[PDB]
Amino acid sequence: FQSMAAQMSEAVAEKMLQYRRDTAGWKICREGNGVSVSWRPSVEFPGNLYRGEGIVYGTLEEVWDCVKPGGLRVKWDENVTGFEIIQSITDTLCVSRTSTPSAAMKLISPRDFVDLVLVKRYEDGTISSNATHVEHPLCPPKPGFVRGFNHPCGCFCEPLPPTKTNLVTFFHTDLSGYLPQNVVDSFFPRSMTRFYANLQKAVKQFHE
Repeated sequence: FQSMAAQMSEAVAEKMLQYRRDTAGWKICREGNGVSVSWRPSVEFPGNLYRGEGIVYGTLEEVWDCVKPGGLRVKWDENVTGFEIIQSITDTLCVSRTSTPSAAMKLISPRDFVDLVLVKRYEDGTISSNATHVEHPLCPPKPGFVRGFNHPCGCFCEPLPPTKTNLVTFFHTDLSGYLPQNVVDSFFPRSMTRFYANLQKAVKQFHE
C-alpha cells in the first residue's frame, strides 16, 4: 500500500517539477501588479493547465504556512470553504477534501475535490505541494456539491538569494459537472490573480 500510495504521488511531483521547468506551450493570459498567469493545454484531460508566478513579500515558512495542506487556507482563499484531512498516510503524504464555493455569478455551483497531496522538499530550500485527484471510500459525492477532479497541481515555495519568496502555482482543475467552456475559460485566469492577491494580504497580517 505504502509503496504505491507513495508511488503515484511521486509521479505527481515529478510532473509538477516538469511543469515548473518547461518554458514551452505556455501562452500568456494576463499580468499586472505582482502576478503573471499563463496557460496551456493539459495532457491529463480536455481542458487546460494554469501557471501563476509572483514574488510574495514574506519569509519562506510564512508563505508555506498559508498554502500548506489543516492550518490556514480556509481563511484567506476566497475559493475554499472546507478543508478536511481524511486519511493521513505518511508524515508528508495525505488525502484531503476541499470545498469551493459558488463562482462566476452562481454559474459555477459549489464543487469539492478529493486529492492525494504530497509535500516534497527540494535541495535549494524549495518546499512544494503536489496534489492529484483520488477516489476514497470515506469521501464519496456529497449532496449539493459537484465532484471535481484536480490533475497534478499545487505550489512551489522557492527561497530567494533575500528576505522574500518566489511562489509558482499550478491550477489543473476539472470543474467537471456540466459547464460550457467560455465560463470555465474566464474563471481560472481571474481565479489565479485573486489567489495571489489574497495570499499577499494573509502574509502581511504576520508583519502587522
